[PDB]
Amino acid sequence: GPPYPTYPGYPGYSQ
Amino acid sequence: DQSFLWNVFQRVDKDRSGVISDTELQQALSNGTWTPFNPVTVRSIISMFDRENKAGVNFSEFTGVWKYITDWQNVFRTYDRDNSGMIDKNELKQALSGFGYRLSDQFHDILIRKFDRQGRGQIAFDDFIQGCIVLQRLTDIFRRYDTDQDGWIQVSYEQYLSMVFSIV
Ligand code: NA
Ligand SMILES: [Zn+2]
Ligand SMILES: [Zn+2]
Ligand SMILES: [Zn+2]
Ligand SMILES: [Zn+2]
Repeated sequence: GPPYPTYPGYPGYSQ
Repeated sequence: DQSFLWNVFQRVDKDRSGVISDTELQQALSNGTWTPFNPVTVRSIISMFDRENKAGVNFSEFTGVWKYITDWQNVFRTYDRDNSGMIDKNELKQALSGFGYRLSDQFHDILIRKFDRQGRGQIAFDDFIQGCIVLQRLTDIFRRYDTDQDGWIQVSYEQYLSMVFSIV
């Protein structure tokens, strides 16, 4: 997949 | 444990305004050294959690703040495996990789140079949050164009300019 997170791999990915 | 957090809030909210400002939050934070917590990092954390555009956090928003800082202290410790109280080049590589970024070895050098305010080629807690927030921001810009999510974009000149105008 991408060379970057696409799901919450560090705090707060959804913020 | 909102009860604990409320006591924390009150102690941090020095002027008793009911809102925690940037300068109040900074005094409450430690980067492990004797330098004030990076004020840019402080302002980004306030921006991320303030929902009312008031340059501050109220109690409810502070609960987000407390959780976020705490989640980062835990990650910073998880990856500082040699207990220096700073993250090193190799530790940064393990961290970012652990986060799910795939990045060349020499790029990690650019990251250190850009974010290490201490100047020893090691990243303090406050600078580590900062660099991770910039990466996060920059990646959000990128993934708006990386349509098939393969880490390549093709952009026009005008798309590029507005990309950069929304960073700098
Ligand atoms: Na692409
Ligand atoms: Zn206040
Ligand atoms: Zn270390
Ligand atoms: Zn080390
Ligand atoms: Zn493609």
